[PDB]
Amino acid sequence: AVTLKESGPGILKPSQTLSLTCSFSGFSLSTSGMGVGWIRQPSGKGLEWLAHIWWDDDRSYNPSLKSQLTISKDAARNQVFLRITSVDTADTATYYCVRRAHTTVLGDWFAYWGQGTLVTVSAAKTTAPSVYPLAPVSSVTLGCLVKGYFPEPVTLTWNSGSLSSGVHTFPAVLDLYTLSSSVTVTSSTWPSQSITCNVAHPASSTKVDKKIEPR
Amino acid sequence: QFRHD
Amino acid sequence: DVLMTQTPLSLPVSLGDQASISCRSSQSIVHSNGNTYLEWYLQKPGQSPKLLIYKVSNRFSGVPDRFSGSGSGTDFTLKISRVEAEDLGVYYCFQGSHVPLTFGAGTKLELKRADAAPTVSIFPPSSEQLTSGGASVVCFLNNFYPKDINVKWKIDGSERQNGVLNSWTDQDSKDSTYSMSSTLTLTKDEYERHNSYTCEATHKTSTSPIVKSFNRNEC
Repeated sequence: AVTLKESGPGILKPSQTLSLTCSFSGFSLSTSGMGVGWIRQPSGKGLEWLAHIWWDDDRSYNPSLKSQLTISKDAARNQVFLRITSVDTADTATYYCVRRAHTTVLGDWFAYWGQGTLVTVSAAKTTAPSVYPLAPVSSVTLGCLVKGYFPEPVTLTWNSGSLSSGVHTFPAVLDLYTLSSSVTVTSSTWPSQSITCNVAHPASSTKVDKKIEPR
Repeated sequence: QFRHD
Repeated sequence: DVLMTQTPLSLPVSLGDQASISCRSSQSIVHSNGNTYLEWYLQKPGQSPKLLIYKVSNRFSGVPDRFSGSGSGTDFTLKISRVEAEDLGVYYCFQGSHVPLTFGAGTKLELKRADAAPTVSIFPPSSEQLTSGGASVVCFLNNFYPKDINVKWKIDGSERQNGVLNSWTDQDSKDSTYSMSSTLTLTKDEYERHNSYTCEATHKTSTSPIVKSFNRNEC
């Protein structure tokens, strides 16, 4: 039974050295023809091969990153490692450990992939968000802007979760995150009944309830 | 010339 | 590097439809050993990529026979004979013959539905933000189809290219639409130096742009 489990530091700052570990079972890297490598995916982007290492200590690297990459192994412990020096926000990604043999019998394909370890690179210290209510200038749309926080995640509900239909909560974007949420209600609902954006940022122990006032 | 027998 | 070009990058289908994705390489994928290491991967949302096909046309163990791969040289195709719901996600072609190993950019298999015009709403900076030297202007463009859309910010006629952050939701599982948020962030100083703020969206559903605006001084 083949397993692949990656581990990394979760968060790291630019210029720092990323060390990743893949721990595997159900096959040996000392087996003739066996290899293990790493592929990464910057969140919401595509897939980028990084490095591969063979049973016999031979290694292959992506030339774009050659000066930053070192792949190594401890075959007795069932571990492969990748080192990436001088990381930058551009190296923010999910990193996957993959098996690939150079012989047809052992499997010349990426059949087995780990679940992946998320790596975020930013200079940011834990920073609470600012939470801003968004009032309009048959249905009416209200909004909430959650601005300048680190790290992820934040949770956002409307009326403590009571108002759940008609919500669009957008994926966060960037050294700090910003997120937004819209809610659409019938015109007679608001401003007669109160509507409140509830935002939590666990990392900074932040909890904010921001009521949407008409202007 | 990636490794393949 | 060997560039792997997928066509299309987005492919609307209804369940039951036949579906084809082309992958073209910038050089030959045939290894000196005579094998063509062309592979197709499927990544379903929130999951790691899954091997579907290796060496052009070999289906991996457990893969449904509705998937087939064909081609040779620099020209390859994945076909799904009848698309099922479990098949939706992002398909990558991959060549394992030349260093660096390279993937195509991804082809998103998505669901077809009727065209739908965005519902557009614009929002000024809050008092709370202004109290802090910042001024963000937000525009939501909600429940539209198809996904292609341009959003332009205009300030007193000028077109604003700098300072815009955009975010998209994935296709809605229930109504099959997309939504988009655009935020224009300015210094409070620059916000107070101008009066007319416009979020302008161009979409297939209208010949003329959808224009939502406000004047700061009336807020």
